[PDB]
Amino acid sequence: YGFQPTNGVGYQPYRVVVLSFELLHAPATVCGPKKSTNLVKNKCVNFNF
Amino acid sequence: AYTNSFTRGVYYPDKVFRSSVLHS
Repeated sequence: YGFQPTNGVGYQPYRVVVLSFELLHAPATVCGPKKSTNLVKNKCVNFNF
Repeated sequence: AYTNSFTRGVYYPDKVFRSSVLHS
């Protein structure tokens, strides 16, 4: 590419980042923002592990 | 030389516990 500053859009350089989330078969890894914790048992509950 | 394995080279395909279950 011979990029030059006086190029019409669609010929100017764009930077690209491709994030690819993969899930092999480990025990866990990075995620979003943690919240709360605790741990209830013996009661119908709505859980996220 | 060459030799014959008999029943060798079986590994757990992954995590996940499991019991009596002829799993394929």
